[PDB]
Amino acid sequence: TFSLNVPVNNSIATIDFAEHVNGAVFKIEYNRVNFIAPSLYPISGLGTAVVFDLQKGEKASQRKITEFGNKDIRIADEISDIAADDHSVLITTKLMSESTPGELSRDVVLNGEIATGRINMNTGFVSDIIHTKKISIIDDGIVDYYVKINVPAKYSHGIVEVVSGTFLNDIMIHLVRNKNKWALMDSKMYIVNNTNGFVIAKNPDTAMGVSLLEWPRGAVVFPPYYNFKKFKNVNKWSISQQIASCVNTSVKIPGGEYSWKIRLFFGPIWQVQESINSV
Amino acid sequence: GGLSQLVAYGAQDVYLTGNPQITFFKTVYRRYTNFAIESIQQTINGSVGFGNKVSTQISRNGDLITDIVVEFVLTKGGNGGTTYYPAEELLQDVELEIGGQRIDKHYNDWFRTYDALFRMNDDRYNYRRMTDWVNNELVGAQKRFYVPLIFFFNQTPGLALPLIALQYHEVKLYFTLASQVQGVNYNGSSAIAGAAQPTMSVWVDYIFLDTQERTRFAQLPHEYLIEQLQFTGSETATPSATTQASQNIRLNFNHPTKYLAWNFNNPTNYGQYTALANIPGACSGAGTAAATVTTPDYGNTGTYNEQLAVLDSAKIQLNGQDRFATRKGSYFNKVQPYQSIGGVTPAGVYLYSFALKPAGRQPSGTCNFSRIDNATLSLTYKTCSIDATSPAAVLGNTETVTANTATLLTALNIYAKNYNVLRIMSGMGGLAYAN
Amino acid sequence: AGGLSQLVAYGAQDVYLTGNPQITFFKTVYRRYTNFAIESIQQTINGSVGFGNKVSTQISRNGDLITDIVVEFVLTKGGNGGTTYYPAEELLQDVELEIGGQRIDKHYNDWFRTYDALFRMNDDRYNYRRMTDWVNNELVGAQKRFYVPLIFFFNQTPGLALPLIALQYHEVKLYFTLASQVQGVNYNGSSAIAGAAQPTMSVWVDYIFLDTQERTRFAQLPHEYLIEQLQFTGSETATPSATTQASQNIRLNFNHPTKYLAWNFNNPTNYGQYTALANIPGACSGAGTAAATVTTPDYGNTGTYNEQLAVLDSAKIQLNGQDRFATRKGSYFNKVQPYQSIGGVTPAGVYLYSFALKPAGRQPSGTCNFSRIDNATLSLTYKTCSIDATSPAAVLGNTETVTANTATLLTALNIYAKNYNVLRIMSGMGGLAYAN
Amino acid sequence: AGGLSQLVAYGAQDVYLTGNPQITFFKTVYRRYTNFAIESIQQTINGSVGFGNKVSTQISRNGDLITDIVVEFVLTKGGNGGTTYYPAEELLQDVELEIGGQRIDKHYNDWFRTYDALFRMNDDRYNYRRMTDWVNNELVGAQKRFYVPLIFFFNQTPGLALPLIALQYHEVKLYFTLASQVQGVNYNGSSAIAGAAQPTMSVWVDYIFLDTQERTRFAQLPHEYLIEQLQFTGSETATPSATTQASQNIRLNFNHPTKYLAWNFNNPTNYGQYTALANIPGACSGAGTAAATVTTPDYGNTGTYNEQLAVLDSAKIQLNGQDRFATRKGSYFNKVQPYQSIGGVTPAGVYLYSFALKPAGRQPSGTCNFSRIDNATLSLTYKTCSIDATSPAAVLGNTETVTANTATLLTALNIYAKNYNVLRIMSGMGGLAYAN
Amino acid sequence: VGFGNKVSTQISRNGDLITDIVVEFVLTKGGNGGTTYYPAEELLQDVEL
Amino acid sequence: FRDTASIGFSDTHQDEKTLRFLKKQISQFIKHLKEYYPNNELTKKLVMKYSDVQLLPYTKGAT
Repeated sequence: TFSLNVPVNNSIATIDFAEHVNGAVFKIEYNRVNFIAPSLYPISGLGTAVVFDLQKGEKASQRKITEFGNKDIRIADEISDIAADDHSVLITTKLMSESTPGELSRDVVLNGEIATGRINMNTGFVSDIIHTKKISIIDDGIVDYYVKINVPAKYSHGIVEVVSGTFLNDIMIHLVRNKNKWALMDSKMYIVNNTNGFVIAKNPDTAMGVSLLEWPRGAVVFPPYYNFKKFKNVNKWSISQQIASCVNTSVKIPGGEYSWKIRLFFGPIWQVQESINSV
Repeated sequence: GGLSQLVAYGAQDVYLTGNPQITFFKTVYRRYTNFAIESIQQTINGSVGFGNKVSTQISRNGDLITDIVVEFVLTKGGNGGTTYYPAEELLQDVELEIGGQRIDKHYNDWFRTYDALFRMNDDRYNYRRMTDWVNNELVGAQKRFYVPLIFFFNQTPGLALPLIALQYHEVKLYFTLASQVQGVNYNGSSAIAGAAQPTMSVWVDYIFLDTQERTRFAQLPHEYLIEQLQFTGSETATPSATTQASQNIRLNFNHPTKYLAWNFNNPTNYGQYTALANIPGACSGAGTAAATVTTPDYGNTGTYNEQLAVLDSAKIQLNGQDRFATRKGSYFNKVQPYQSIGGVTPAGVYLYSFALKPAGRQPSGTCNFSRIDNATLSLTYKTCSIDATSPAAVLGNTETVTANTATLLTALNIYAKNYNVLRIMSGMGGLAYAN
Repeated sequence: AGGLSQLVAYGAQDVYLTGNPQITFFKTVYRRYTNFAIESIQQTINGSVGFGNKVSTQISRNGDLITDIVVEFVLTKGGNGGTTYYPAEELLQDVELEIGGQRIDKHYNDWFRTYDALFRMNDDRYNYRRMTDWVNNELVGAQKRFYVPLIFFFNQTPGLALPLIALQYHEVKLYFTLASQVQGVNYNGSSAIAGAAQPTMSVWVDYIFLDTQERTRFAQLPHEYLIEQLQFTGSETATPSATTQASQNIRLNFNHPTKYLAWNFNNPTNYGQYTALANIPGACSGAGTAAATVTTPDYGNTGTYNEQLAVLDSAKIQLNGQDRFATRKGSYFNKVQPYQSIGGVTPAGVYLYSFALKPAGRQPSGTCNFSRIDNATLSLTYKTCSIDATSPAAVLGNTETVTANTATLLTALNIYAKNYNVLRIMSGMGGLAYAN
Repeated sequence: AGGLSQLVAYGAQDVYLTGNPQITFFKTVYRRYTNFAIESIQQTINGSVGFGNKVSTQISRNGDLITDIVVEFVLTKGGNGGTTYYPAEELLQDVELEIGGQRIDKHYNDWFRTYDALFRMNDDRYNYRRMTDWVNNELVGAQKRFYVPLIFFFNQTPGLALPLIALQYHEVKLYFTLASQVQGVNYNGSSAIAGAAQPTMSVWVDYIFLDTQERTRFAQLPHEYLIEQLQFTGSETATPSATTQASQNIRLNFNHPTKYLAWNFNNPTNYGQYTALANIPGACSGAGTAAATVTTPDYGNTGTYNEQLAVLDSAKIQLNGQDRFATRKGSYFNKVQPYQSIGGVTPAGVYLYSFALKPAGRQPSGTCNFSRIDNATLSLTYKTCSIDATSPAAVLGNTETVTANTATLLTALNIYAKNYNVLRIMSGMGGLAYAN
Repeated sequence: VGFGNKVSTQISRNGDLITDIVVEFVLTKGGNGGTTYYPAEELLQDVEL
Repeated sequence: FRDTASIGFSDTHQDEKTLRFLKKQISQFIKHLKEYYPNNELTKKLVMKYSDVQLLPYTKGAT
């Protein structure tokens, strides 16, 4: 129930499918890169004869309403990881082909209807947003992973990735967008990388690289609205983008489907520097 | 078809359909507390009869008390046309007491004035059916009559009196039953031999509530927008001939007043607010050689021929300064009830309001006579020079003159209806202000 | 001077009325509504139209919502002045609404007459007759086009309009049964009128067309409608002649929460007669003259207000063995209950007891849940029928407990109750929520 | 027993009526209102008052808001009872309302007659008749003081009261053109009445005086009032006496969101005559006797309910060549529409078609915006005027498609459109938001 | 079906598409040769689809 | 001598336009199917219908 009071936030990224339907058994591999994809929850782990966590799934989530910037409040998750066994998540479709799985799933409220905090979050466990998981592994060892959300014309705080790396991710290297150097910075141990952080990799010996490809922004008319995206790594990996902290300029959101494209890859630092050579 | 009207949508619609707030095809009804309504008879304390005064005490059968109807059983002593509102004529004075404090009091003439002003349409016809013989019933006919009471709590559930909230206070009605009732035990001033005494009973409907609301009524303090009637009678100054008498009535009203209503009447004949005249329905035998203009054709006592009424003009003055410029009598009979009520008023009954919707209960304008030192009603009478027995003169003259028989309208009744606040708390009640 | 003289005369006793005010009503703000259009579209009747015949009409889905439905008849009068009495609704013997195979409501011709006599009032009632009767002393051979508006739960309340756009899967239709005999048109009393014309019927439905966003919302969202139903099973009276005061104990077979209990007593031969016939002007054919008879009414004046010609003496409703309210006399149900609840005038022979504060209103205001009562019985005590109907001296001047000898003709007992139910519209399918 | 045996009869089927209750009917809290006082005072009439004269009244700023306005007349009639028919409003033939140099409305006597014959109903109309006529059989020489209320947008409800307080620089005026002829006062038909007196007129205006806090906001802040307008132009039609059922396409010229179209067919020589005259009771002067003359009405009973004296057989409205609804017969517009939309009785010859659910109210309830329609047409079909008006056997004993020969005199067609506009008030200046 | 009457029909979905529609009428001539002029067409006063 | 700041010649609030002005509004709003657009755009449609002002300053000599 709004007229013209929304910004032009261009959903530059989109996801589509060209795969077939499959049921409840999945396993994706190509050129030694394996993906662990159980039916208990879509994404568990991946690698080349390594794992990066034993229990945590690579969920995405969204906070539809910000109360005051609190955490674990009104977080709608893809995976019912609290139980970690009862996959109480409605799945719309399970598409795949070898090397290229896909999924569309309906999210759930991490607290259900129960007031685990100050107030009740919702009336049901299952919420009204559909998420997308598109994975494509390429012969060069690079895998592209896309995420989508659908927000009903509201501002929110979305988390594109929630990932848990093994403790062997002590050494982190990133390129500054200004091509200053590939800085080996970890001394804060509380890592937040703003726009200037171009690409990040964690490389004790074998790297896990993350390179962002696309993220929606208001750049059609460059409005004075709030469109900020940042990386966080504080013993846990999180990619999120913020629209409004409870309110911003009292302007609403068109309500379309917004998605992100993140490029993931692995290997020794040599292969990393060659892949990210293009800047 | 109708699509063509939807297509013909324009800029002028920005004020009518833009960002809709309501629709007319999706009504949502509000849910209401569980209750039941019951009809229960109260016992009359005293001997019922003509000229006797009796009372009744309300039995606390339920949680609230709302609609009281006093029933009479009468035997008429005359033929059709000899009676005119005999049930409320008998119901002469009804006094409302709550907790030892006088709260209101209505009179038979007020019931007729109210019926003359505020009760209208089929509801007024039905009222007449409950108070009279309207089907030309002949001598000896026996009929059960119903005179609903019109106190503040009687016409709308929203002002129902919460007895559960008044467990320590007595609610009583006192009834004065008229000694002379036209066509029942007297015909004019002449007694009707063998007339039966009345039988009376009082019926009221009770409201029973469920647990949660009756508890709220019993424990919480309440205020009700109680209305009251104020009345004292006075004499008229009706002239005979060649002069239009002036009269200044010093009023004794107080509290935030909704309206003032008054009439000129013949104290001998209940509801006679006009002069008698030898025209159809205006006197006994009218139109025939037996016609007389000293006695009405009672069943048609009420008329709309204002030329038989005696008010040439009226003005209300407050503290020495006029409240409005002088209007002729037909203004108060025809325009004020039109503007305010949207009904009819019979000749001889007049209304001036301070309120825009006096028929309603939510406040719509008041004159507070509690803050006014001098309230005076100035009257100009019509000259009573027309020969009542000649229809050529009764139906053929000017606005400032009336029938010579008008000099019988010796009594003036000015009623005032106003607002007060009724307080109820911890089982007892009373008024917030009384003057 | 003037109004300023009372505005300045302000004090403490004014605060409850004008202190810290909430509204000024001299600046009324009207609420912006949803764009719609009203259209009258003719329906096609299935089956042969005729006296004593049953036809059905399925409502053509030309618009979004349905509000009123008016049945149109073309009648030729077979008699002269005063020989008919609302013949258009007598002809309309009964109507019922069926939604997908489930019946919601059933109205009968004497209900339409009761409703008109009990709930419709003032100029409206007169206009209703204009649409359903001949009222200007028209003569034999006159043709008139008659309209009988239907009164189902959606016909007179736009807020309950039938959401056809949301019944994508169900048929909505009305069944019409037309009477075999209509006084003054097909029969005069019980004697056939030779050459009488067969009235022609047409059924018209008024459609509401919605704009863009609201039509979408009505089509795709489920709906919960609060609706009205009429409950009826007919019975027979026990009207005595002389020395006996009859009493009936009619156990009611009603279900569900209702607004009121209403009844009348009918002469099966003379449609609309709810009182006795007596040699009183306007009450009988030839009344007041040597040709007067009390076996034949003056049909154009079939209805009266003289309760003296009424048959009911007293009544009460009893629930589970215990009294619902104390015994009241018959005149109480004819005049006081509707005064206290409807605000009109009810003619003699029609009786009402309400369970609601506003039974004429659409807003629920009290009820009676018959499905939770073990035994609801209506007790009817009758007047002794000892007055000689042919003698005005006895008819216009007798006691309250007696009625005319001709009251024994009111042999049909018609007890009606008006319900609440809920109409559920979900995925284009309709049905009521509560059974019984 | 009693109320408690009822009260406990509670179940699941009550969950949508009394479960989780929201309101209680037995304790009302009443809203406190801005303190005000009402005065009724005289205005100065500019110009000579009399038959055929044009005068105007300028409303003096005696107060804050203007609500009702009542125009007084004193007339003496030259005829006996039945020779007059609303003479007070016949004289008031044209009242024009001006605010800020702009025309806001114009009402005609014929409109006051149509409004009274269409929206004012019950006891309220009986009173109106006594406000504008000689009712209780007054004879030649009788004098009567009359009250003719005006019905402009601010005259019936305070909600649209006209804020002079907010019109500091624009004057508000009423123009009164008075009729040259008033039936029964200075003419009897075309025949002048010798010695007839000129009317005396006084215009009374009702002022509202507001308390200090709100009236300051009135003087300083802008306002938008959603108000009614009347749009009108007259036309001419013709109906033959025999062999042909006439049709005529009437070309309409209306603009803005419209509540309704209402119309009549008038005999210009006799004010309010919308039906044929006939030798049947009340339908012409002398009816029922040898002196009956069907060319002259029994004026005081000019209005009838007999549809067979009306000239309209059917009508349809077309918008830009599209059928707005399927053709309906004339009795639909005379009786069914006011039944559906108003709730009263419309005398024969007066017709209404509404676009609104409740045109009698002020809350907008559906409109036709003629601003996007190039050519709206009212298609009229007329009755054959072949019945000899002097023969009751044919006047009251015939078919629906034929009326009396005197119907051919109902040559004046008067189509009224009731509309919306918005009256904006700012800095002492007034005016209508859309001008058409 | 008859003189001055209005009737309708609902097309049964027996097939996939509708092409021609032919209305049959049976009439009896009440006059001599030349007294009619396309009476089946006059009778088909109108059709709405 | 008479203070009447406004003329009173149907100037101030009276919108004298031919309904073809609707095209002017469509051009400003870009989209032509405004049968339904004005229902979801109330705030902007009202702004497009309000005024602009010119003022008439004069100074007089005080005594």
